[PDB]
Amino acid sequence: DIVLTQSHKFMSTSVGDRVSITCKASQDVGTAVAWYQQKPGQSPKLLIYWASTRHTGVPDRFTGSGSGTDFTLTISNVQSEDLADYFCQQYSSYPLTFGAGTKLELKQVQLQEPGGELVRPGASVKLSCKASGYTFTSYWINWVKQRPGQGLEWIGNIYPSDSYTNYNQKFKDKATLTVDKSSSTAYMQLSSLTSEDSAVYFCARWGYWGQGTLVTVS
Repeated sequence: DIVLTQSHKFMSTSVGDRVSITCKASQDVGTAVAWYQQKPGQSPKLLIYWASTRHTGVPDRFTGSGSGTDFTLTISNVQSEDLADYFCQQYSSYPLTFGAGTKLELKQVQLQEPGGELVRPGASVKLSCKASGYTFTSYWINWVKQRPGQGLEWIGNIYPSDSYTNYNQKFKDKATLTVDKSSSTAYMQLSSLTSEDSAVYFCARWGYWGQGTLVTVS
C-alpha cells in the first residue's frame, strides 16, 4: 500500500504569490503522479499528469515536477480562482492512492451538489454512472469515495469491454462493479451499509470525473 503524504492540510497565501504544494510517496512511484484541483461542491479537475505534463486547458501558472518519491506542484502567480483543494495521486501500482489534500486559502450558494439518497443501516444501494459522448468500452472506469473533510479513496475500477475488474482490498466485500455495454452505464453496489459508508461516490474516467452521488446512512 503506497501512502502519499501531503505537506500541509492548509496553506495560506495571497494573490500574486508563489506557492509550492508537496507530496511524498512512501515508495518509488516513478513518474506516475497526477495533480487535482477541487472547488467546493465540484468534482476534481485534472491539472497535471506524468508528474509534469500540464493537461489541456490548464494555465502556465501551474507546474509539476518530481520523480521517484518527492513531488511538487507549484502555482507561480496565485490567483483567486486558484483557491481550492489540491490532491496528488499515484497510479504506479494498485491500489490507486491519494494524498489527504491541501486547502489553499487566503491571507456562495450550494444546493444539491451533488444529489443523492438517504438509506438505512444494513441496507444496500446500487449507483448508476451513465456515459455519453465517447466509446464507453475503450476506457477504464474508476469508483472513488469521498467522505467530507477527508481525502479520496479508490474503491476499484473496471474495463467496460470485458468487465475486467480490480478492487482495493479494503472494499473487497463491500463493493461489486458491473457495466452494461447495452446502455453505456457503469454500476456499483454497496452492501451491508454502515454509518461510515456515508459519502460522495464518484465514477471517473481518465480526465473526466462524474458529479458523484451522495449516500447517507441513518
